[PDB]
Amino acid sequence: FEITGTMRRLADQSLPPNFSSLENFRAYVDGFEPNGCIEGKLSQMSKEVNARIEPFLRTTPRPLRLPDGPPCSQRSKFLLMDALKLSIEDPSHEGEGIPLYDAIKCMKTFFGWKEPNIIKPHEKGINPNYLLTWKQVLAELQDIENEEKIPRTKNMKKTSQLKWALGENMAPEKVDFEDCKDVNDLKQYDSDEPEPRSLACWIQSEFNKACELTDSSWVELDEIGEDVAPIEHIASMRRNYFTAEVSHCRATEYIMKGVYINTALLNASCAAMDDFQLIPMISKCRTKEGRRKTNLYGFIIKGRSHLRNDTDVVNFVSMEFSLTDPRLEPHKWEKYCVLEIGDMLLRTAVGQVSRPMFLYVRTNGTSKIKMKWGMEMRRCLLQSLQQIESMIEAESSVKEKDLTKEFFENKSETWPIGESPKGVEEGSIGKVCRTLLAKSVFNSLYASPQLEGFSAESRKLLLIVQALRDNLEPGTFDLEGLYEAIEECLINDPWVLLNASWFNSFLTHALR
Amino acid sequence: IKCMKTFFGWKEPNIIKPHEKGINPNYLLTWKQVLAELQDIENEEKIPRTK
Amino acid sequence: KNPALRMKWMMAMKYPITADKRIMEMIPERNEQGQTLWSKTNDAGSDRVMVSPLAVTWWNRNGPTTSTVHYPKVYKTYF
Amino acid sequence: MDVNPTLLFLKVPVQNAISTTFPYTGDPPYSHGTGTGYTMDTVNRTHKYSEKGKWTTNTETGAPQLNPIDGPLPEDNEPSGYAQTDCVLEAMAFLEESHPGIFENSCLETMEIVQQTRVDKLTQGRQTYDWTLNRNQPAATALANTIEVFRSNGLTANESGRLIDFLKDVMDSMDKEEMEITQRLNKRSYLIRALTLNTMTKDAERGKLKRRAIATPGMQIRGFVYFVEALARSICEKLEQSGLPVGGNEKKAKLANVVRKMMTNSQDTELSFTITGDNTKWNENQNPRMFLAMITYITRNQPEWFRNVLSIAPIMFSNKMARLGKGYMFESKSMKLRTQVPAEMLANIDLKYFNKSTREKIEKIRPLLIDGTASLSPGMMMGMFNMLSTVLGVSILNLGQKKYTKTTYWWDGLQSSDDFALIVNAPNHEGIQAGVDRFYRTCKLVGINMSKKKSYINRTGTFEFTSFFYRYGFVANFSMELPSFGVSGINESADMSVGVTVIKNNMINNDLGPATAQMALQLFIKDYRYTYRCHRGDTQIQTRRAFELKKLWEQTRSKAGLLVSDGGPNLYNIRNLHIPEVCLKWELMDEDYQGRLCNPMNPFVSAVATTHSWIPKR
RNA sequence: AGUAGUAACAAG
Ligand SMILES: [Mg+2]
Repeated sequence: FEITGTMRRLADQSLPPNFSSLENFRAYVDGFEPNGCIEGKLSQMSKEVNARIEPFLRTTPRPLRLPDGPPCSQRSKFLLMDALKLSIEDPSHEGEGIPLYDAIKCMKTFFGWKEPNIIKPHEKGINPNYLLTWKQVLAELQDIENEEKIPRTKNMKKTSQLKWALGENMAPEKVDFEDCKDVNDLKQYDSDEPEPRSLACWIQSEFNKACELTDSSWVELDEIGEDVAPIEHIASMRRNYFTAEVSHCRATEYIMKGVYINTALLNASCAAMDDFQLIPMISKCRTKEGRRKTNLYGFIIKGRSHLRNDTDVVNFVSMEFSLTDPRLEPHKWEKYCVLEIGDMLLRTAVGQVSRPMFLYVRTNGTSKIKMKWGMEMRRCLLQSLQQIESMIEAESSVKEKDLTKEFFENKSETWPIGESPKGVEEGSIGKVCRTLLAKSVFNSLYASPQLEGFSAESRKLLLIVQALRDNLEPGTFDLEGLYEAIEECLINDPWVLLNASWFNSFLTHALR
Repeated sequence: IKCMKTFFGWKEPNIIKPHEKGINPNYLLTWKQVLAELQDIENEEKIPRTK
Repeated sequence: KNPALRMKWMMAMKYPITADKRIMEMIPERNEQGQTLWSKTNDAGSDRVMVSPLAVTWWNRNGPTTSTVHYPKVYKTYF
Repeated sequence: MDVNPTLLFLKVPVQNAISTTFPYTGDPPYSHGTGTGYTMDTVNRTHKYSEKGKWTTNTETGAPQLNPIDGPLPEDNEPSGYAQTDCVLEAMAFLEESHPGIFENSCLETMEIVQQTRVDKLTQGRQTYDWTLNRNQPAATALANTIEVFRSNGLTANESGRLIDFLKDVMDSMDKEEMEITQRLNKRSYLIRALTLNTMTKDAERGKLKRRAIATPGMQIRGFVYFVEALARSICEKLEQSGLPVGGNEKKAKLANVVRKMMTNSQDTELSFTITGDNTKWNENQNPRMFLAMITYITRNQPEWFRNVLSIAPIMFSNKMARLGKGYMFESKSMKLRTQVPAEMLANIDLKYFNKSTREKIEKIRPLLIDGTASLSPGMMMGMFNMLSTVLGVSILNLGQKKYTKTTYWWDGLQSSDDFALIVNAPNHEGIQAGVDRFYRTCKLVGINMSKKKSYINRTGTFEFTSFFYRYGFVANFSMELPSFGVSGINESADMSVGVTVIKNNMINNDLGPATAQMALQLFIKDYRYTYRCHRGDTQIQTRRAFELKKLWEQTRSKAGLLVSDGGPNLYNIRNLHIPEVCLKWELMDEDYQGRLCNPMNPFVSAVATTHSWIPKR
């Protein structure tokens, strides 16, 4: 394998300085002997190249600096805490084949409609175009009942209000650079940083309500083979004790709702590329008595789905029922337009009450990758168990004894899980499991690069704090740089701000 | 259709008591058709009211 | 691109499987309940016809049976 | 009562419950637009880190290359690419002395591999770059395209099937004055094209807030990179301080072994401190000529052809051309228009269109910009040379023995070419600091910079290495992400077998928990049954297959003998993940059922080939 | 409008 003239010249151009030819460098390497070069180079270098070890004492760490500005607003794809469901009792027969008729039945089960009116207007949008949408959603339903042939899916007519709320004819026309060379305002896209936002208190309440138990079962699992090996027995015990406690958590309801919504939206985008298809939010659960229950949350109107890449944005209009007055927390509903659509009659222990029922209408957008990852929300469950047994197994390694039955059977609050003005709140294993599942669900729902950066940056700080608590004399080389890197990811995401507040609280309580 | 779906014990029909003054197979070919015209409902793009 | 979504969409259709024309003789076109098992229309590319999974289940529960004992013998790594 | 999961760390150590710090359930961030800005930023950073080098104009290509070798020694803690060849050669010599005979055996094994290498090894790989189309193509398609091109302009000595023949054909193709494409091409433009590195933006990357640029080489250097990687792998396989290419369990064993080795001699009067850290700007800090010198030292007393083949790759990598990506997009609000400007037009374009940062980057990159490709002579691009850099780092790691330090302190540890754990023993704190400073200066002498922000030092007993957390002898493997555990989309039996095999492989490699494995199996079974409408025969779910499945269920007697695809029960468990479903339930099948299921005359067939292995339509 | 974040989508 010889070297040609062109490659010989290329090699001669790829040598260190003071080497004329490749043969000379090869001969120099072949006859080299190490003679104190490293020590001489070390002596030659100045003393400024040093790596001091700064001690990490109990007063060195400081609380993180949250950004300031206007309060953050809700940015989820659907309502979580304020969602209201219209429920019907599906019997054993007539299996779920069409969701449109189920939505129609759920709408028919209500008899308290009224003339809608705007309660909380949208600031940056045309409010009436929203209202004219909602009435249309009603009208297009009635046109189903008089149709000679009952259709499977309903496509909304492209009216004036639907053309503005779905962002039609909004992109600039694509023209060649030659025909627009001399334009006084032809510039590239503005690559500006996101506006800073301040943490609000509604996200904490959302997380608190996410961990509570419900009255229905939201997850049903199949069967597996019989247990033979003792490891299989332990695994089955752990899985059963996790599932029986976590099946009724609201995070499971959120998982099912998100999975169904994302699957329906993706299927509609794939099928109806040029239709304003109407998609209702429908969930299924099992009652305590053992009967199916179908719940309806609202409607989604989807625009055009001419998607080429995986980052193209589909715009849709989401209307969701709720029983929460938007005027209590106006800053949470910045990107929402809220109407008043009915008066629900609640029967409780105090008797009969009448509560106005609103309708949160907003314009949102989604991408193909976001929809694909929303269909796999069930993996959160798969992660939550992984966050439990791997912990419990750790307690086995330090004890050389399977502590599976020594933790689930402990009928006493054993783990610090909450915060109260009185002090740190204690909870059992089930509360910890529900909290971990809720954390995984919220990570899935509020996924953003900021959260991924912040978690990775703060993992090192957590490890340093743990090492300090172990009397291992931790040391740092540049704490200010690490703190700046941590604080760089906190811009506007409420979930990351809540996580940073949690970290600050843990840092405060870990040195007392 | 739902009441028919609630049953799962169908089998191949056969003549037990033949009609004397009528063409028996024309009856049998009718019954199968009644089944077939039901299945054509399930794959129809628009569900009809009457068949 | 995404095999899972394509598989789900194909299974949601009526005749997703392809098969040889000989299947027109071994199995009936219609079930005892009236459901269709295969379609007469020809696919693009060859003479193979279309077949629903109902035909596969029908063959599994009703079809020619033969003494097949060589499968555990020739297949040893799997068995 | 405000729920704070982080408060759980008050009692449970963070190493035991570190899984709460990995939000791997949401969609990873993607990139919208072009990677031209990131590529220009990377090139500007690379040339800024070597601003005190020697600028030399090229002859064959004319691009101005930069040489930082033997430059001024660093005067501050900022990154610098000034690497002395004498220090690198001395480190290689010391590594050879500490482990005699490794280089010769590695050379012999690599020569055997080279003599026993086919041409199809280039077919399997990531998305490569096609120079004829100047695009991104799969490896097999690009290989076929370049084979056709080399067939057009007559060079057909690679038809024997040996990779050496293809390398010789590429060698001879560089001397052709003219080239033809199935668009006539001359010699200089062809040479420039053959050194082009396609640049894009890495997607689905976790742990980072801002996007990063990733480069892909051409089809010519694939074989040389393969040979270099084989040599580096052979060298690393005989080194106990390397982190590649061992598995998770082997990595845990290596961590335990190194900790026990360091702690088996520590008395009461000896202190031991462990530091964990990453390497900042690792890719854009290692000069390819340093790799050339290392390879030259490796191949001492070897046949000339083999050493020339080894040295070809660093020569080309020392004069590589970096592409500028797609381009940019401009908008006019008043006229309501959008336009796309290709990357080739950036050479001649007014600076009033761009913002301050973009025009500054364009100004800095313009002198190095020729025919739409910039010069990137110093530094690696993304990941082309990993194990060679691991060898370079492990040389410095081995340089820390007492026979070389000749002082009361001595250090060892592990490295994976970006992450490193260093454990140093000294009788006092001053000795520990002196050893740390000596290690830092030695790393700086070679072109290795320790990220101060990402590095921290504590007492021995707890540390981290490549997402492996060691704490008092317990190691948790959390360096991967759980898959989706869904249907594959081929057929019934194939999807079932693939899912079961995936679950088993994840359990045996990713240290998946048994309960987690059972839950994943349940979820996969649910997804499979919902996708293929193969629900159990005793269920009350109405589908198109419900009637046939009910008939089959009531027809048979042994219910356990039915497959899941036919409504049978799921007998799979942890102990049975290595057994195919057909063979697992074979002894429970009825005579007629098993006769019909695997009938060789079924029309669906033209794992065991049963009636469920049908073929769908395109 | 909205999605989104260092550059793009809001069809070609
Ligand atoms: Mg590290």
